[PDB]
Amino acid sequence: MKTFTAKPETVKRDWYVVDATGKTLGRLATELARRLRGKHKAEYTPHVDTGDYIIVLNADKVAVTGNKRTDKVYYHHTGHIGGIKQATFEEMIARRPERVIEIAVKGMLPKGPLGRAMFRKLKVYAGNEHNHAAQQPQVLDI
Amino acid sequence: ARVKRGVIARARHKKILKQAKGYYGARSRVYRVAFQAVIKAGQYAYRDRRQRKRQFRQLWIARINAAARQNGISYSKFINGLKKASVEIDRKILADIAVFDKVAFTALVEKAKAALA
Amino acid sequence: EQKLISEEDLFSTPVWISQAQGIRAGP
Amino acid sequence: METIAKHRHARSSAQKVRLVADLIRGKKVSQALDILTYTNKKAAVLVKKVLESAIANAEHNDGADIDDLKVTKIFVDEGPSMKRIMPRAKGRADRILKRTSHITVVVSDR
Amino acid sequence: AVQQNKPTRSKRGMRRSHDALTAVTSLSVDKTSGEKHLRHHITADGYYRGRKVIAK
Amino acid sequence: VTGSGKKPWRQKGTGRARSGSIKSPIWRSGGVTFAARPQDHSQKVNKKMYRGALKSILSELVRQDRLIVVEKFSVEAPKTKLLAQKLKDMALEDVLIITGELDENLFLAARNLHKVDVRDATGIDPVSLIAFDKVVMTADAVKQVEEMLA
RNA sequence: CCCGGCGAGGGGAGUGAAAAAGAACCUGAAACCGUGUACGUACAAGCAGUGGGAGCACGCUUAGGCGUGUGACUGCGUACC
RNA sequence: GUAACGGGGCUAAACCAUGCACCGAAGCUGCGGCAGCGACGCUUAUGCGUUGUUGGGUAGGGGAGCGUUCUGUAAGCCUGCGAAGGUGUGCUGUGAGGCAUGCUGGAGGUAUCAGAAGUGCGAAUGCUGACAUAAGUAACGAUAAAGCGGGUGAAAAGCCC
Ligand SMILES: O=C(N[C@H](CO)[C@H](O)c1ccc([N+](=O)[O-])cc1)C(Cl)Cl
Repeated sequence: MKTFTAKPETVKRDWYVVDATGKTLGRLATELARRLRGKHKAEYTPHVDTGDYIIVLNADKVAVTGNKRTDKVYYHHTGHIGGIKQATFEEMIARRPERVIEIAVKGMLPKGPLGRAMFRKLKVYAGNEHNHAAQQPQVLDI
Repeated sequence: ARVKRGVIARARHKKILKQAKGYYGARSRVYRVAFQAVIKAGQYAYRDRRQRKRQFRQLWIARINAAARQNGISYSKFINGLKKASVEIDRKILADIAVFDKVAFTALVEKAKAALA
Repeated sequence: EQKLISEEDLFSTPVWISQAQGIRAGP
Repeated sequence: METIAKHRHARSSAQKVRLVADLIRGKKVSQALDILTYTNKKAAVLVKKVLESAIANAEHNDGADIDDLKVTKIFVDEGPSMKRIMPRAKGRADRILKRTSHITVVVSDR
Repeated sequence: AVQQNKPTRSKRGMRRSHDALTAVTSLSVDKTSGEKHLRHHITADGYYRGRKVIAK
Repeated sequence: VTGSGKKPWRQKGTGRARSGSIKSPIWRSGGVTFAARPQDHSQKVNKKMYRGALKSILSELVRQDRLIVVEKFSVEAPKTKLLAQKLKDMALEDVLIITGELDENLFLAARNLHKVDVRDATGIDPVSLIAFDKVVMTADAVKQVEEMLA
C-alpha cells in the first residue's frame, strides 16, 4: 500500500548525555550527526525530524590524531576587503572549545531548513556539566 | 470560402491555461508563458514516474537498516540471510513490517541469522 | 453633450532622422 | 440593507482616490465624514459627496437613522482614459492619458 | 538607466506599502461653541479656546 | 490593391521592421497573398463512362423497385391540382416523370409541385434519376432511352 | 421625487418581455485593473516546475480516514525559437 | 576568499594483495497494457487467433487520422420547452479531440454519407487595436518679483475694484 510517514506533531525526541573526552573529533561527530537526524529510528523519514536531543560535555577534551592539534586550520571570511581570518585547532580549543564539535557536526548534517533545525538539538558544553538536568538525559557511549 | 479562426483558437488556448492553474504570475495568465510551463510540467511528470520508483526503494532500505541494526545485524547481512533462507518478502513489505510489527521483524532476523551462520 | 474629442492623436511623427551620432570607431 | 451611490468618470486616477477610500472603509459613517473633512486631498472632496449621497439614499428611500450606518463596502475602479498628445523635443510626440475613476460607496445599517 | 525585465505586480505592491495615509484622529472641541476642529487651530465659526477671536 | 508605390521607411535607422509596401499581404488592408480569379470548374467525362453510368443506375432502379413503367403518362388540362390528384391515386409524391415527348400540359401542371419534375427522354441526366424516391417512364420513354444507351 | 455647484454623476419611482437592452445602448472573450472569502508566508537563498508530502479549511467522507482548495518540510530540476 | 580530497572529516576513512557481503539505470526479469512486421498440413475475400520477433530520432521519404469554413443529401432533424457564442461542470479516446449539462444569450440551429478549400499561428526588430511597465517616478516651458484689504462668488494665489 502507501508507506508510513512520521508526523512532527506526534514524534518522540529523547535526551542524551555524551562525554567527548578522549574521543576522536570527527569519528564522534559522525554518530551525533546520525542521531540528530533520527537515522537510527525505524520510523526514519527524510523530510521530518525524528532525531533526538544530545548534550555533549568536555568539548575542550575531544582528541585529534597526528599533527592536527597544531596544523589543522579553520578559515572564514568576513565579507570584506581582506576578509580571510585563520586559526589553528589548538587556538580554537583555547578561544572557544565548543565551536570545534559544533563546526564538525554541522558539516555532516544535511544543509537546508530541516538541516538547520536538527542542529538546534545539539547542546554542546565545554565543562563537565549542563543545565538540562530537568530534561532527564540518559547516558550514551557514542 | 473564407474560414475564420475565432472560436477554435480560443478553445485551444483555454485548454492550456486550464492545465496551468496554480502557477505563479504570468505562467497562469499569459498563454505564451503558460504553454512553455505546461510542457515542461509534462517533461518532469514523465521523468518523475521513473524517479518515484528510485526514491521509495531508498526509503525502504534505509528503514530496514535501522530496524535490522536494532536486532543486532546490518542491512547487507540481513538481506543475504533471508536470501539463503529462501525468504522472498520484498522491502516495501519488510519496511512496513519494520514499523508496525517489530516482533515479526525480529523473527525474520533470527530466520536470516540461522541461515547466515 | 460629451461628444468624443478631436484628440488629434494621428501619429505620423514616426520616424525622425537618426544619427549615431556618435562615437568614432574603429579603423 | 446595502445602499449604493456612485461617481462615474471622476477625473482622478483610481490610484489616488484609493488612498482616501481606504481611510473610511469599515467605519461608522459619522466618523468617516470627519476623517474625510480633514484629509488634505482633492480625492477627499470627491468621495465625501458620494458618501453623503449614499447617506441621503438611505434616509429618503428606506433605511434611515444616521447612527446605524457603516461604510461596509467601498471600491474605486478604473474609468476610461482620455487620449491627448504632448509635444516633446525634436518633433517627437507622447501620449498622455487623462485617467478617470468609478467611485462606488456602499452603506448599510446592519 | 532602464529595466532589463518587467518588474512584477507583487513588487509594485510592496513598493506602495508605505503610501498609506494617516488619519489625524485628534480633533478637539471648543468649550463654548461645541464644534469639532483640528488641535491648535480655530473653528469654522472663528472660535478658539472658548473665546471669540476674529468674528466670522 | 489601390494605393501607392512608396517605401514607408528609410530602409535602415528607424527602429521598425523593414517595409517595402503598404500593400504587402502582412499589412492590414491590401492583403491576399494568392488571390482568386474567375475559374472553370467543369470536368471531362468519357462518352462511354457517362452511358455506362446511366445504365448502372437505371438497372439498380429496377432492382430497388423505384422504377415505374406505364403505357401512357399524360394529363388533360394544365392544372397542377389535376396532376396532384393523379399522383396521390398512384401513391406517388416525390417523383421524377420522364415522358415520350416533352408534353406541355404535363410540363405546366408540374412546375409548382416541388416534389415533381417532368422531362422528355432526350433531356434526362444522372443525378435526377437518383434524386427522386420514384421514377416514372412511359412505354415510349423506355424505347427512346433504350436506343440511346443500347 | 431625492443626494447633488438651477452642475456632472448617481439612487428611487415609471416605461418597458427584458433597462445587468438606457443613447460611453445586440452579444459581449482576454491582457489589464479591481473588491470579497479559503489557505499560505517576516532564520530564510536561485527556469518557480515536478516526485514525495505535514497541517488547516470546505463540499459531510451526505454514518464508510472519500472529492475541492490551500498547502508547511523534502528528493529531482539552466525557459522557447 | 579557505580554495589543487566536492565538502565535513580521516594515522587510517590512505595504498598494496586476498577474500567474501550488499547499493546501483530508462541494463536485464515479472505482472498489466497498446502498436508495427514475419511464419502458420492454418481460417482461408478475409476478418481470426495462437506463436515469432520490432516500436531513441534531426534533414527527408512512406502510411494513417482530427478539426474549421462552404455546396449536396438539404422544402432532409432540432429549436422560444431556448440555436450559435459565451462562460461554468461531468465522463471518455492512444490525439487532433469527443461526448455530457449548471448559468448567461437571446435566434437561429444542424445528424449521416458526399464534395470544395482565403483550413489550423508563439516567434517573421510580421501588421492593426487595446492595455501594462518603469510610476503615481521625471517635468509644469527666462533668476521681471510680489504682499494685503474688499467684491463677486458652491469654492479664490491666479478673476474684478
Ligand atoms: O567600434 C569600435 N570598437 C569596437 C567596439 O565594438 C571594438 O571593441 C574595438 C576596440 C578597439 C579597437 N582598436 O583598438 O583598434 C578596435 C575595435 C572602434 Cl574603436 Cl574600432
